[PDB]
Amino acid sequence: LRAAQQQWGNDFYKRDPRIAPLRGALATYGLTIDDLGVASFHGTSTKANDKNESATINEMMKHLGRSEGNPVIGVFQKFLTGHPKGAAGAWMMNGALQILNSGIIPGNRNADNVDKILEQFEYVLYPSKTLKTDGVRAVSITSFGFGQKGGQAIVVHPDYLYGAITEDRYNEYVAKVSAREKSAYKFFHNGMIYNKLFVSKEHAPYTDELEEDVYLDPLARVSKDKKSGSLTFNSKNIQSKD
Amino acid sequence: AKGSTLIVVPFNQGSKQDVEALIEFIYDTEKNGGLGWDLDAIIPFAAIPEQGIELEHIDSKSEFAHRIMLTNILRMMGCVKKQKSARGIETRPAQVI
Amino acid sequence: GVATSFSRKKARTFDSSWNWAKQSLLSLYFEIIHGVLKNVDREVVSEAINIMNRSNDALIKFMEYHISNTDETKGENYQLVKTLGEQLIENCKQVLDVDPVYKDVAKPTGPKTAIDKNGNITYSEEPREKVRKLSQYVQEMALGGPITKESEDALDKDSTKEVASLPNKSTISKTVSST
Amino acid sequence: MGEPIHKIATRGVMLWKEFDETIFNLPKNKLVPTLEAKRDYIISRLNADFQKPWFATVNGQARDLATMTYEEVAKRLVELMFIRSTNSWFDVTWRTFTGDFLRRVEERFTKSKTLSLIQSYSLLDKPDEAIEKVFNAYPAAREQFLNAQDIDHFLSMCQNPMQKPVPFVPVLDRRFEIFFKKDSLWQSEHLEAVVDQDVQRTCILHGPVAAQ
Amino acid sequence: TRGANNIIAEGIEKMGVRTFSQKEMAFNLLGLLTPEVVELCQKSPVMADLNGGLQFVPELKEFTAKLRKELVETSEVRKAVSIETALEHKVVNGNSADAAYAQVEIQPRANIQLDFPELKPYKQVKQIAPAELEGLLDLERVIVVTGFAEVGPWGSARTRWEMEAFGEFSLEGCVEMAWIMGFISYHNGNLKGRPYTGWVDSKTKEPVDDKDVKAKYETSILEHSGIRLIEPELFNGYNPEKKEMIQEVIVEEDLEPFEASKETAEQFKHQHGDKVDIFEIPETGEYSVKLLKGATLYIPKALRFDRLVAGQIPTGWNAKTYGISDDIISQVDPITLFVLVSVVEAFIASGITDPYEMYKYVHVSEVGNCSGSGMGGVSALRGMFKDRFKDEPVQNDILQESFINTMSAWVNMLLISSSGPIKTPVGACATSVESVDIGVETILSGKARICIVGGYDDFQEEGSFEFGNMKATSNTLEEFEHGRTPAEMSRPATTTRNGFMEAQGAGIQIIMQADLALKMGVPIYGIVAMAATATDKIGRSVPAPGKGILTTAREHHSSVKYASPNLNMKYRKRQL
Repeated sequence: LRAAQQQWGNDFYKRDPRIAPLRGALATYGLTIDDLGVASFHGTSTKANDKNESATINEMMKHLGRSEGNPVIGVFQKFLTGHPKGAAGAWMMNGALQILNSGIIPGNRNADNVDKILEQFEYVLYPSKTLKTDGVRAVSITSFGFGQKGGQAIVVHPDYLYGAITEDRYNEYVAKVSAREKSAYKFFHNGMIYNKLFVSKEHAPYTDELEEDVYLDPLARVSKDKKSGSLTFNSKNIQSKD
Repeated sequence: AKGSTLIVVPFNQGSKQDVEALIEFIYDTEKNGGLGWDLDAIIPFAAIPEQGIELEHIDSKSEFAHRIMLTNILRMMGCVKKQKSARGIETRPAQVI
Repeated sequence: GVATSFSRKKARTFDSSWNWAKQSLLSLYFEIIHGVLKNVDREVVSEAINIMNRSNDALIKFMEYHISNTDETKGENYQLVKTLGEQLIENCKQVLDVDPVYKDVAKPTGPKTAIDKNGNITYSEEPREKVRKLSQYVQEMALGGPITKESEDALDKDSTKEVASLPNKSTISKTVSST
Repeated sequence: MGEPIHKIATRGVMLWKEFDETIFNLPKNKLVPTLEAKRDYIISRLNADFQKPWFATVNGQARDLATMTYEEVAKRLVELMFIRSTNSWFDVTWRTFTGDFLRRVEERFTKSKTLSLIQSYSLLDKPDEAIEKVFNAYPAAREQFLNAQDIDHFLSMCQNPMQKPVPFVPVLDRRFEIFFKKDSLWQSEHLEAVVDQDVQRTCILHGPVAAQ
Repeated sequence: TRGANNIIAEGIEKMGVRTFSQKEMAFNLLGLLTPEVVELCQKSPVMADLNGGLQFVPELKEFTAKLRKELVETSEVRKAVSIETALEHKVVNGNSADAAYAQVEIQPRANIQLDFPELKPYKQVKQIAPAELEGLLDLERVIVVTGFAEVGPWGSARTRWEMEAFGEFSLEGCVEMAWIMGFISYHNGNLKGRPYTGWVDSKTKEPVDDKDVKAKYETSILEHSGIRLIEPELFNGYNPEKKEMIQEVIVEEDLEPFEASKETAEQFKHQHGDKVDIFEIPETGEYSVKLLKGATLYIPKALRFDRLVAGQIPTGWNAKTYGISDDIISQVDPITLFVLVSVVEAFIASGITDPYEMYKYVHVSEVGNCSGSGMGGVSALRGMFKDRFKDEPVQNDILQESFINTMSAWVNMLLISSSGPIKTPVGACATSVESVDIGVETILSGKARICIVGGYDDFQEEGSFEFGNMKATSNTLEEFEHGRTPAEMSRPATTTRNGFMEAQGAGIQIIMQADLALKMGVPIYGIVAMAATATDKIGRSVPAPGKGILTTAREHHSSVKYASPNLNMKYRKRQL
């Protein structure tokens, strides 16, 4: 069943030269190239990078037949943070997720005057103030490191996932999340005021006697130990028929 | 609007050297590091406020304010006339509001 | 006070109107959908004037795509943005090669000082009763007063109708200098 | 203070006796580890047998203050401190406790400076209407558990010495004995203000020999 | 013209004069730049009266003085009469008649939310995807982001996002920054006789209300966050104005001998040969060390370096505030502490307070760490290359702390305790996007069901200097010449951009299969639909960015007259 759903649902385009990896990725969730609304640009504030990255996104959108008059909205988060190197795209990914879940698109408040060269790139818009949109369906994150490292990730609004499950499964999930959220806020505020968000684990969930028995059983799972209230491997739930 | 440009510069109208440098900047060519412009209008609305200064109280601030609001307005006109004359411009007068 | 401030290097140039036109439209588009700007607001006509003064072919395609892909059944605000946007696209095509125009449509205000029972002095700019337009302001200026004696629009009702009228050059039958 | 007392052997006193043998006679460094171990048993006994129940109980189910919503907490204060029979607050200080808590709900869930919806604690003399009013203005406080700061505030209010001791045990810590034992005599004379009006929860002092 | 004497404008108008708003007066003056007035001015000088008939009010100064007097006098009277009638009433009806009129203000307290994604009702959410999507996707091959966090110049992801989207902190954002930076601390106990529960100034231990945090700290917070002048106390006393090098000189005149232990003596002897003389002092058993003529010697000298600004983690940030013990802090590179904090805050954003909970659903071999770094623990590198050389005290195990894979190792050894994959990319500025490509492929391969992904980097002296020599970073002395303040020195896509602005910190996402996320009931912040890397082409410039990533949009268009039935989701559902 899963392989059928992989052949038709997930990987219907891995061996189809007529579909771009970028087009297929969106088409999976019934989104088109026009639904990629925001592009977190690497945008390091160097002469070479900012034209290269504009040119690249522009040529991608032109080849995939993105509709004239539908530019991607550039996001250049490094006007605020600067360029932390390793961490650059992780910050961009964090902001891409914040954009999908709010519909807010932050502006480059340091975009005094957009370079005239960039005008040629019709499929890119460079806002200087924050837009509250009606919704962003997808975000592209691009990076360009030293040593010819290029990267791109697409992140899709999570509400396209829940179309793929039944109402019963959804409602069970929504219940579990509401509970989990409540416990998380509890944990968070308690940890904040008592400076104990970070709690180093003194021991592994298994004793050194069980270490090999747990590594070797793929269905070994921790249970809430009755005495300590801490999650551990019990020797009963290791290589157990149940 | 389209075709519009705005250039913001730091500028003490109280200084003779800033008045001469600014008009030289506007009129120098882009190669020499200027705008290679030719003014159609000058609107010299720079002022400093003077409250509570009667005749007996006229001192340093007032003499300075007077330099911004008259003397350097004449120097700024003077400089625009010198730059226009230098480039032989007789048919594009700069309106002074 | 005579210490120099000016240097060539500190000069900041602003010329990227081609970009700002598209963000001005998009901000308008969303302020109407989120019901921040209504069809009765003069701020809608002011933004139309500013989008038309930056009209090029890139901006027209932009506006076409955004408006044509608006789903008007998603609420009143979507029908409004679609109606206005369609108008604004027609205005933007008629003025593609016209010169951009300084044209203020801000409501002319007049002073109002109020002293309450407790004696707090409050100043406010209230609307003038006779002057609700700059054309009327010029008439009022042309007539003068007794002291100087010596010996149809859709503003504040339907901003979409006032937008439609923006590119139309109103011919003057008789000049205000005759009055 | 460790002084012998003769009481009628009710369920509440038999609990008290049991806890005197098992919990209150332990040294201070073994009190906290024993309260964690027996936490579930202690809570089930308090809620069944004793006069001061475990505050953090919602519809019979044992919680902690940290796993109660602000709505749950206000309704449980009214359930324990306000007498339906006489339609009044058994003590004014208990009303002032419940008002101080609803003002803290407003503080936590308001976005800007506002006027309190509980202007005077006289308004709490119909407590259900006052709770609806606060939790309708701040409906988030129906679904959010207590902030950790508001737990500490609530426990701080329970120790206030210018109020009648609260008629419940809000936490298991070093001060459990003081929470369990303080203000234990009045309940026999005021059964209306006890969980089921159940005499068997209460302490009644009485002599073995004069009982004949 | 009205912007002081606005209050008499209505009084002046009552005489049949006109006062103007600035907009009216600008309109009047712009009328003097119209073609007709311009061609008029070119004939003879033009004198425009825009005075509004005010020249016909006789003796105007006295007239305006009268108007101001009869307004101030009227106000002042009415104030004084209101104050005396209020005091009379209060005296005659007492303070108990004025007690039932007073009202209680509720001042807001900071209620920091974790900003989980809002879940719509199933009917609304079933209207955005196509109806055929149900049962079409294999949720074991759909990667979702379930939690994220960062440590950076604006603190957490919560504060960074307030500053990025809104340009200013809410009460929750301001308190969070004040807690991070260590301006405020919680307190629960006796505080000067009275018992107190709440925030206190961390230094004075004076109570602070949440409402008062912005007025008291927001200036200090904004001054010590984000892109700002390098703070030497945050970088082991590194001052880019005074950058310490050592120049090698040959001694000409024999140095004054100096005392040294015996071991340090034969060390000096071993290096210099005949050019040094060591002689035991019989008394104490120390040695007189005399450098002779021609002996090599190193004299310190300072260089003024021109990069003075960086994106630094807010001044105050301390791993102790989050709970990291002193023993861990002394052991590890500062970068590791950014990773440890980001990983717990990412787990909290996923609603996973105990990471061991993951082992109720997955095997210990199914939790990966795919996070990486460009340069790794560059403070350990300074320690082993420079501080060892200068014979300064350095921990024996400094080498292990330098390795890029050591941050992931400490995460496993302090929080996760997994035996799952570990795949530490090094990708310079693309390390985080390569980490997501590795994490996605690890999960889709079946080798893991949850991966920690992300990147981290530190800012130190040597990297700053070397980025400056590559001319990659903005010259701060040039930017000051252009009147740019630090805050405005990172200006992407701008006409005047002239190099990047170095920063430091970490960022972590937890990704997992959608089928496990639904089972565990963890939030889902987005679907990772695609993640791809690309090199560029033949060339001799390693810094040169290239168009390789264009390949993600590769697509054959020779024969496209008819739509491919694959792209149609009805067809694919019919086949399933």
